[PDB]
Amino acid sequence: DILNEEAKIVQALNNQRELTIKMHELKREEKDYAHSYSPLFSDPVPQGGSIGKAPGSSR
Amino acid sequence: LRAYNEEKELALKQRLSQLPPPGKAFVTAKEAELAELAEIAALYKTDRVGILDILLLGNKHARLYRDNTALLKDYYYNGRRILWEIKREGAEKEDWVNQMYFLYAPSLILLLIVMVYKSREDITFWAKKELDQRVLDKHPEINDAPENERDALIVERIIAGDYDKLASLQKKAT
Amino acid sequence: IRASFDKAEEPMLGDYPDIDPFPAQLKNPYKKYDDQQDRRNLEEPLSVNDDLYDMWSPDRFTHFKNQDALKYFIGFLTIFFGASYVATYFVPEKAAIPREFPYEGLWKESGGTEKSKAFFGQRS
Amino acid sequence: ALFTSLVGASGLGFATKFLSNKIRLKPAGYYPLGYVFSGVAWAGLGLVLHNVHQHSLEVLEKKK
Amino acid sequence: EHQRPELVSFDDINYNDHKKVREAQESYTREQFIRLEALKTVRKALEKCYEESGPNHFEDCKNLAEQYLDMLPTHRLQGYLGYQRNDPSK
Amino acid sequence: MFLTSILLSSLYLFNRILAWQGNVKHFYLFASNLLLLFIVVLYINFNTFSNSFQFNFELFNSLNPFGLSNSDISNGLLFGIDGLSLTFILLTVLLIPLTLLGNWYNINFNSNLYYTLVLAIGLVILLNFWALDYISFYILFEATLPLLFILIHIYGSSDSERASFYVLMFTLSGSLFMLLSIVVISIVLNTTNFINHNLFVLSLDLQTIIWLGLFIAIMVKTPLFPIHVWLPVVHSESPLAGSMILAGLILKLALYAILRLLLPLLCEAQILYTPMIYIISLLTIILTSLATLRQIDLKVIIAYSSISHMGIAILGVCSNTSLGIYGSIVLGVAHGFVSPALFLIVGGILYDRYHIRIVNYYKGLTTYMPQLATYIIILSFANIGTPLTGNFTGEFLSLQGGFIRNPIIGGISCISVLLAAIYQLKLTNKLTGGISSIYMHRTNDVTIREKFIMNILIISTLIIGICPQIMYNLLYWTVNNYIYII
Amino acid sequence: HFHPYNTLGLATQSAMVGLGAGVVAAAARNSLATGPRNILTTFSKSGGVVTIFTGASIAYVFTYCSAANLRERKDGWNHMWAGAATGAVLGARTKLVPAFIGWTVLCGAACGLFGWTGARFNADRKASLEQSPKGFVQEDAHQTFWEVVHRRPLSLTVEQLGEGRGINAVPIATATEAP
Ligand SMILES: CCCCCCCCCCC(CCCCCCCCCC)(CO[C@H]1O[C@@H](CO)[C@H](O[C@@H]2O[C@@H](CO)[C@H](O)[C@@H](O)[C@@H]2O)[C@@H](O)[C@@H]1O)CO[C@H]1O[C@@H](CO)[C@H](O[C@@H]2O[C@@H](CO)[C@H](O)[C@@H](O)[C@@H]2O)[C@@H](O)[C@H]1O
Ligand SMILES: CCCCCCCCCCCCCCCCCC(=O)OC[C@H](COP(=O)(O)OCCN)OC(=O)CCCCCCCCCCCCCCCCC
Ligand SMILES: CCCCCCCCCCCCCCCCCC(=O)OC[C@H](COP(=O)(O)OCCN)OC(=O)CCCCCCCCCCCCCCCCC
Repeated sequence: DILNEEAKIVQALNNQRELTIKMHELKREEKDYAHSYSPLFSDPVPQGGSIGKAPGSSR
Repeated sequence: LRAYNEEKELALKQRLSQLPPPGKAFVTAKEAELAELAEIAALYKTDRVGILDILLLGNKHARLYRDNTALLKDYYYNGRRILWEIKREGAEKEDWVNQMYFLYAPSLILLLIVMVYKSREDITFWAKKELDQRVLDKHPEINDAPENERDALIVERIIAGDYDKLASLQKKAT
Repeated sequence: IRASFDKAEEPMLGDYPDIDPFPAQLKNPYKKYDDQQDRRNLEEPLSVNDDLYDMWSPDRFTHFKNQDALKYFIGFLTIFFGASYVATYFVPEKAAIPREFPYEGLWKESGGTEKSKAFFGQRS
Repeated sequence: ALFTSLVGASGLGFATKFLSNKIRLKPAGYYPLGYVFSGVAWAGLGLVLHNVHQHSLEVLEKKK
Repeated sequence: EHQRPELVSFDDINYNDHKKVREAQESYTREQFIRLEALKTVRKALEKCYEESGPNHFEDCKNLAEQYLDMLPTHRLQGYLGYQRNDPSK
Repeated sequence: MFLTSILLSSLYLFNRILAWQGNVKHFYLFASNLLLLFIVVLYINFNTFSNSFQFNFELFNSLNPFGLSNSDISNGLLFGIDGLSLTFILLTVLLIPLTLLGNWYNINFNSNLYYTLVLAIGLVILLNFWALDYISFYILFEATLPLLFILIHIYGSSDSERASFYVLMFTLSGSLFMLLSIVVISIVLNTTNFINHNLFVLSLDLQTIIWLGLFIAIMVKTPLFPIHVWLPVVHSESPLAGSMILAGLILKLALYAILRLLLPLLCEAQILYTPMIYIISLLTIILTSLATLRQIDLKVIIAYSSISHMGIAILGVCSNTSLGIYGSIVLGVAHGFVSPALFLIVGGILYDRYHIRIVNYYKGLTTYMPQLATYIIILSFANIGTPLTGNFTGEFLSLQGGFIRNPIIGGISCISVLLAAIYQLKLTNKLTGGISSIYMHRTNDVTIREKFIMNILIISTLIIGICPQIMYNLLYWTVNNYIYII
Repeated sequence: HFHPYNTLGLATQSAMVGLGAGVVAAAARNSLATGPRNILTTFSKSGGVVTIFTGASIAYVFTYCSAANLRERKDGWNHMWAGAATGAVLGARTKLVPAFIGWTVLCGAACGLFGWTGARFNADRKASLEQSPKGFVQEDAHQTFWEVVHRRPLSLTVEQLGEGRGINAVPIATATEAP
């Protein structure tokens, strides 16, 4: 009745250890442009500066 | 639920206000001034406290009490040093001896008692019986011996056989 | 200042009076000090490194010089163990053989096995 | 449990009122309703932080 | 009531559960005290051999004396951390 | 609701005893005395058949910050005992009413401050021995140091400024490297824990260079050779309680921490590196027990005596053998008895009577204090390591365990019986003998409380000295839990 | 493996660098001062700084390259010997012997502590937790630094610790077996 109450605590600490390893791997995971920056306007693509614009500028 | 008195507790301070300080009231190296003090010093001993009276009161009574006891304490112990005062009998019980002889010392004896009888369950006293049981399991024919004979017929098995089974926990080794 | 350790503490003291260290034992006892037990007047300046010059300090003999004393002690140590070593060459021989024992030297009695007979056993 | 998490923050509040009395050289019980004020305020802080931690745990539960 | 808990090795018990690890520790320990009581029993027999034999103890229990000096390096406490932290044949 | 109601009642009882009575010497005695009645009943329900930790509790968990917690995810602060952890709690709790008593008729100025500080730095060293994380061991390994700083600075004798700075500085300076070595194994293992770290091995190149950060951290706390700068000059200006609780409790903590922290996860980094521990322990025994001879002050001698016995003790721990571990534990439990009794003799009784601690005034103590010269002699002859006192059982087993591991270092280190006799008997026969001194009016005999302390600290050595087995029922797992001889 | 150092080349480069440092420090000392000063007192009331910046810069790298060549490896000890030489240069300004010995011991110990960690004020990008394999191993892999396993191989611990004290190539009980 005491070896079991230790197995409970050691499971409760190994769970916290795996919780840390996860949440330390979830930081270094690379992130989308829609989560990291502006959620709508999800493209990085400009079309910047359209008043005297020339056809053939897109690529 | 002990008792006190309030009006006595006020009149005591009225009595003390006319008295000299503790650094003067006894430095006169008799009974004109030293006879009122020898009763007031016994007002320290007379034990008006109250068990439940400390709980059920306000701090106005408490500060008044505490100042009065703090002056009666000096009038007792200064008069004990220079010179009830004028007696000599032993031994006047102190302040610490109630909870060092009746709580510290019996718990500290009970600690010795529990340490002596908790030493009965030891690994040597259990390992001897487990080794004898391991002998009697494999070779139960020495149970058929008489009671005096078995203590020498176990030892010939102990000396004879290994009976330790430690190399069987080490199956990775061989 | 007499001993080599008292000399080696001259640059430490700056305001200490630096008195002459003299043994408390080699003072005479017949002068009536404050402390007859330790031979010391009431306000007398203690020395740099006092507790080698206390009454409770070592015994400090005064008859021989310590260097001479070293020579005489090692002289007795030499004259004993030299004479007792030279006198082993002038020894006479014994008239008897060492005695003998039965049973192939009592090899079996002081332990032993037939293969192990060399280590145990004396004078067959 | 929510209840001990309220009582402990309320005890922090009683400690704030006590120590603020003792810097001002007042007695221990000076304005004894001020203990009720500080207890309710810091207990409300315990409410807030308790609920934020609840919702954060539930957000972690929904990621599986 | 003389209780006898079970023996658990360290081999193949998956050191992520603290139940079997701690039982393996205690079992290797308790068997080691049993391994020691044989030394403490032959010593008790060797002294009786000596005290009854008197002068012929050299040849009566040469075997018990050599027995005791054989058990003495190899029956003592030695540690579960030596066998738990290391595996032979790897 | 119930355990909250107990606290709300007990704080009210404390308040009203503050109100009516002036001092809380009586309620601190009552509380610290009830701690015995609690911890002995914990000793009754202690299962000795299990290596296991019996009484476990987490404080400051996520789901319940103010109190206990039963969850499947644990990031609080663990606490528990077995065996080893429990002998030192029992050493502690029967000593803290004696330091709380020890300054009874003494203080006279802000007594409520002083006894609060003494009781607090006793409770913190209870929970030192309850702790189970590397951080929860460490967050109370220096919760002592603030209150120790202020207990030395105020209430210190004279030149207590410098001593208070030393007890902060040296302990902190050696303690930050312990913090480094705790940080490294908390970012490698991601576990602060005293249960699981038998399982975790490390690379020998990693295990090598985190053993340094703990070893030169316990080199400061049990003061080994490039340290013990600070030990005598924190003693010699301490008050009475903060010298007893220093030398009986703060020193044995690193004896406990070399067992608890170092030996079971540094298993392979020690056997390369024990013969540096033997160098340092030997030349604390040879050097610091030889500088005792030339000491003008009387408390400084018992300070260096503490150094010499704690230098014997850590060559029993670091033996990797089975007798030395138990020998060092019985040293730690018996030195913690015999040594605060000596501090009651030096700065306890004799400084209360004559207020100057130079040795040169003090001779002829027998003719007017016979029943103090007895306590001089039997307590000195208990410190030397006469048998039947519990110091010799520890000195004997630790010199034997250090003789197994390396016999030349044990043969040289055996001279400590001589070297511990020299200064102690030189002090004893200066104090005991001679004509009663010139400088010294005759003062009182040793009083009822300063006998009541002493006979407790003498019987508690003699019981261990007649039977050292009265605590083998606790320790027989921890004799095995730390051996790596495969 | 390694490559030996040009002691003369590295020493004369450091001599030029120490020269430039002495010049810019004397130029700094002129302007950050008081009282009557001109163009010529750059090296008159210089405080002797150009000798400091020159001698330290020669002695450190000459002793460093010489120690790394005669030991035929690169570790933190070469920084210890080089910092001892630097302390010898900085200790000679105060013309006293125990000062000088203290400078040589303590500056050498501080430079050895700098050299043992990696001889870098910054970090190494690789070979640290964020950029190195850490945690448990997955299979019977060679346990690198930063990693944990559950049971080391015995043939590895006998190579590392030795064959003496209590550690043996076979555990003691199965070494004493009935057959
Ligand atoms: C608590 C107070 C004690 C103070 C200790 C501080 C000193 C600690 C230094 C040791 C340490 C940091 C580890 C620290 C971790 C905990 C630190 C704890 C607190 C820090 C305060 C720095 O190691 C440095 O040591 C120096 C000298 O020893 C070297 O000097 C320089 O040498 C010249 C170029 O090499 C320069 O040209 C010269 O200019 C310098 O002279 C450096 O090269 C080296 O980087 C070791 O790190 C490294 O160890 C190596 C294995 O060796 C590991 O690679 C391994 O490769 C295989 C080999 O089996 C295996 O595959 C595997 O095993 C592993 O993959 C690495 O992964 C790496 O991690
Ligand atoms: C090869 C075979 C070996 C066999 C032995 C060989 C001979 C060895 C002889 C030396 C050993 C003797 C024991 C050492 C202790 C000496 C104690 C002592 O003598 O104290 C006496 C002294 C007072 O006595 P005293 O004044 O003469 O009495 C006169 C009465 N009318 O009282 C005192 O005040 C003295 C206080 C100082 C005590 C001496 C301190 C130095 C002790 C030296 C021990 C060396 C330890 C070095 C350890 C190094 C280990 C690497
Ligand atoms: C400085 C920062 C450090 C952290 C803050 C300081 C700690 C604050 C005090 C909290 C720690 C001790 C008190 C509460 C824990 C123990 C009492 C308790 O309620 O738990 C019972 C305890 C363990 O719990 P458990 O066995 O699992 O049973 C509970 C079932 N629901 O069962 C037991 O086995 C009892 C163990 C009790 C022994 C505890 C150590 C004794 C020393 C007590 C010091 C307390 C100091 C309080 C100061 C009061 C000032 C107002």
